[PDB]
Amino acid sequence: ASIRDQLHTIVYRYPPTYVLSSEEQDLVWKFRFYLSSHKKALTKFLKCINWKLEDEVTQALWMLANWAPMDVEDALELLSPTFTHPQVRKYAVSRLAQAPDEDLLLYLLQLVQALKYEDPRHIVHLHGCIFPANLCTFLIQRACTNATLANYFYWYLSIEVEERKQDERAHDMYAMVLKMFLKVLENGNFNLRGIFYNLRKQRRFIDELVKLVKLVAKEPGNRNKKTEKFQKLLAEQDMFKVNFTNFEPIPFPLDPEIYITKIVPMRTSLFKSALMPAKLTFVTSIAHHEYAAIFKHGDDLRQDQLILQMITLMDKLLRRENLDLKLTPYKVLATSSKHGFLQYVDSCTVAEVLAREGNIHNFFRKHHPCDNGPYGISAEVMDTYIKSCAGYCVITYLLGVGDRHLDNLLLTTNGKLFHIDFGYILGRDPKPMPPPMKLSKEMVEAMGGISSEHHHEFRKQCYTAYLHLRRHANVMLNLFSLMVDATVPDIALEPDKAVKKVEENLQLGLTDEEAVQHLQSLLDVSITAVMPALVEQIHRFTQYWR
Amino acid sequence: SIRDQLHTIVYRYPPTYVLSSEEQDLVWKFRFYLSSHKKALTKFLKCINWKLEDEVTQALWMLANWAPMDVEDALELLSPTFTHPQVRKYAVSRLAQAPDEDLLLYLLQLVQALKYEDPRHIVHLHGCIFANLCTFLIQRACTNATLANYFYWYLSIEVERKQDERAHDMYAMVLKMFLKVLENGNFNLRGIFYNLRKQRRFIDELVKLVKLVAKEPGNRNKKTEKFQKLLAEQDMFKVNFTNFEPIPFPLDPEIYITKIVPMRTSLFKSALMPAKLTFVTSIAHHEYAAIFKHGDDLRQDQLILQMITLMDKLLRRENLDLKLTPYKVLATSSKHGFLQYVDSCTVAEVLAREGNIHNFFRKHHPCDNGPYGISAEVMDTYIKSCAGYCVITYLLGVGDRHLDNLLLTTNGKLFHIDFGYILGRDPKPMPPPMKLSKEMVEAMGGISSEHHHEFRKQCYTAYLHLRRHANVMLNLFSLMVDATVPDIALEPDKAVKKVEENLQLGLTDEEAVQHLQSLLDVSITAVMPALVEQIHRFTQYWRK
Ligand SMILES: COc1ccc2c(nc(NC(=O)c3cccnc3)[n+]3cc[nH]c23)c1OC
Ligand SMILES: COc1ccc2c(nc(NC(=O)c3cccnc3)[n+]3cc[nH]c23)c1OC
Repeated sequence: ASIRDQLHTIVYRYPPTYVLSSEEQDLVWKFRFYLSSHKKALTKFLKCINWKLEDEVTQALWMLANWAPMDVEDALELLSPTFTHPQVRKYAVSRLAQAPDEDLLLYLLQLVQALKYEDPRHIVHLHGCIFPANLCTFLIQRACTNATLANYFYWYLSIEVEERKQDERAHDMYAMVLKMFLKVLENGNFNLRGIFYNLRKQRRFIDELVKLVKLVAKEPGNRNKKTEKFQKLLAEQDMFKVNFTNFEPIPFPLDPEIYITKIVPMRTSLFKSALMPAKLTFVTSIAHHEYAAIFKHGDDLRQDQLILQMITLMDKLLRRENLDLKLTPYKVLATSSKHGFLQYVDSCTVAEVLAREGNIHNFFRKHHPCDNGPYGISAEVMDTYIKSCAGYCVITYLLGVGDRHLDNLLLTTNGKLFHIDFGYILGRDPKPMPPPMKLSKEMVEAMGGISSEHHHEFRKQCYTAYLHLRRHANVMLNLFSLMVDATVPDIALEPDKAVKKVEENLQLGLTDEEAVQHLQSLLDVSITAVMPALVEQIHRFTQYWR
Repeated sequence: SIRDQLHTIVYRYPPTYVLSSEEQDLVWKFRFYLSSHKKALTKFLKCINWKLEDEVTQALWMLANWAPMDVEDALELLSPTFTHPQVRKYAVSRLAQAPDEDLLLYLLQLVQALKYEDPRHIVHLHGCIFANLCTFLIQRACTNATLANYFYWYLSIEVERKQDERAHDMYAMVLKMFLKVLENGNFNLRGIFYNLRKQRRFIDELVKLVKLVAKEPGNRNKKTEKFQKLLAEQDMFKVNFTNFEPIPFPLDPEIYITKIVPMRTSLFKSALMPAKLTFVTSIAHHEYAAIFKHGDDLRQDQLILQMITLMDKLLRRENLDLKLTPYKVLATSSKHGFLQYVDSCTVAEVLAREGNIHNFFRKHHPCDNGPYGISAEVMDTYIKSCAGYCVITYLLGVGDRHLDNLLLTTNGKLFHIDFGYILGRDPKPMPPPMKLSKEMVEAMGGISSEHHHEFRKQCYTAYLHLRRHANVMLNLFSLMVDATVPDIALEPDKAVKKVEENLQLGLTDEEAVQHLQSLLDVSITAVMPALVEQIHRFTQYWRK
């Protein structure tokens, strides 16, 4: 029938972590031979066969070789811990190889995590080959071809390697992977050797930077005294193995593409933030262009990088759809945990804006005034602000960010708001009862209250964003499937529910009409609870029945 | 082409529109051709009379040829907007085709519509007694006996500003003529006429007696005992109340009445006090109970009941039996009427009597396996009745709801009793947009309940259906502009405009549903004490 396939389009193309396929498995088994439709299909057939019969393997493997080729994102799942079979894993690696480098970088964090799942004997056989395509040989081969990839690959492995349970099994494995990668570069040729020297430079440079930060932390003083001490140390030359006011050009670790040269001491500040991170500036190799970054000594950033990848990727997904909310997905890396960098975007924390200029409208109006509309605020600015908001409420909801407040959100003079400091993930909040959506009175007034052409514009935008994201779920879920054993604090409290929790937020059961209605619901409770008048109005309604 | 869809939007959607005034006369080129469908016609007419001498002759040829009319268009054409005598003739030829039952519903508005010109038609007929509109109403009035009844009483309230004086004059001509055509008739007319006389004589007699129960001061009990002896004592009024000749009940013509029963009459708790009397039906010593109220003009309430009745019919033709109860109401004159009475307890009553609503349903219809010890279908009739009434209340902007206002039957239907406040008007400062007792929602089993989800689902679909049949209601209300209902009178112009916002026709259906959900959410949390406490904690969050 058509009803026969109608049952199948639902299964071929709905969730990638459902067990649900039970009797259904056999239905696919037979139509499978006739219609190996698309890449989407292959992921589903694989799930049922391998483990139970020794012979099934032979028939399915032949199907896979002929099958319409899997998409890189669907391929990720195969590297998951659920699929053991050595033959299918090789296939996934072949899919990755076909993908362009830009795509490889997004996932790289996941792939590094993926190493655990891939079998130990593959890692040791290679070690034997060097010292006295399987995935891991592959990651190294590619890391070497392209300099930026080498940089990221190195920094991810390095966080893993530094110093119990399963931790010994994985630390030992990663330690080994890194040693092999460094030995391949030391040996390679000009280009490979060249990569090796630049890493050496990055590594040496940070240690000196870290040494310096540690001296600043010791000397006692309020922030201002501490920052003055910081300015002086950088400008002290030959106190340090690297001399800051000038050095030899180093590929910035945060961005390999840009070299640095010097740092400018006067331009460096420290943040109000309770862990006291520097801003730094550098000049860089071309026409003394500034760059700044932050550099943070007190926390581990691994969790923050994961979320930023999550935001970075989501923005890409919507931009492909031609939905562009002006989100800022700033670069994080951590170095070895407890330090890291972050890209700095010029912005102002919301609370700063409110203390310094009465309300948000005044602030845009100051930077971008246009008498006519909408608020004497240049039209675009308003629009970009509306869009940035929609983008974040939906993105925050899916990732269950919590512990948001005025210190945590910022504005820009263009308009965008963005978030920062995702210390609390997947519904952990220090307060007993978060609102489902995280908006502020200050922010809603920015839109003009409930009927604004503008507020209506915002809700509409969230709905379309939510719907678009629901569609691209498979990619996000597999990426989380791969962070099970991640060593992100928020994930570790219950790793099993890590992926289960994002699925619930995604609300994949419901129809589109239903999904919007459900989301619509969350915004409303949150906005009513935020607005002073809306609560007065509800008290009045309670009063009506007396 | 692509104009094919944009065409169908002006056919199926817009109900009364300025929209595209330059575009009014541009649909014209492709208009001669797609005259093929019925609804098109109503829109066709809105544009052509706007210019002087010439379109006129060509458009009727278009009109006479046009795919024929649904009755609803016709309501639009009787209205004060379309002035042309042919189109009004046309509208009447449409009415002619409608079955009597339909004329019954629209009948109330039709009496009103006659209020629009031409006066010349009525004075010509006056010169003619001593199918234009009035002539039509009369002639059909005589055709049907139940119909004739309603017509008469509707006119009689109206004859009982400086332009309330001019139409009143017109109304008297129309009533008197009707009565004159009745005397002159063949047997059956005179039979109806005679009946109308009997009815009046009787009403005036009950009125004087009723006047004599209020004239006496004292306790509520003293006035009811007085009421029993007044009806008991034969022949002090020329109509004898413990027995008289078979009369067709004025409120409901089909039932015949012999007498009242005095021991059965009781008097209600309200400050201005309504009586509940039993009557006997001419047939089978069956009884019919009703209420007779002495205080106010009931024209407002009857309008709402027409509306309820109308809405139920549409939904039932949709096979949503929402289990509405639309009891019959008639105003005899301003300050007296009859209301069908339906056995029921008022919610507040049900609550003193039983802790909560389930106990009540549980006592009358218990089943051990039925959801909350009740027959599954009793709970269902309840959910559905609730749903209907939240939607209907909403479109109609009924305010003043409280627990003496909402009655409940032993069977489960919920219904609203009293309609002093319409189209938003409410004594209280802020109405909730939807009216739900805490007690009503606990009766569902809380926001948690499955039944509660069925409740909500029912409201959206009810709402969606009624939206589809907007045209019918909007025309009916357009004819109620100069109505004499207190709440249209305050803002006559804006009155019709208010129902039209409730329908929210601007919105596509996903949007419409959404909007409605919103109203329900507000109103429900407001009532629940735990949902409020939760809004409280969220408020607490940003604060710090
Ligand atoms: C004026 O204050 C800030 C301006 C820009 C900032 C900004 N902070 C940023 N990052 C953070 O301070 C941060 C802390 C902890 C974990 N993740 C991020 N950050 C990342 C990209 N742009 C910015 C400012 O401090 C409130
Ligand atoms: C328990 O008290 C009542 C039970 C049934 C009643 C009922 N009252 C009804 N009508 C009225 O009381 C009424 C007053 C003013 C305007 N419209 C209706 N009414 C309309 C149809 N069924 C019923 C009861 O009194 C509170």
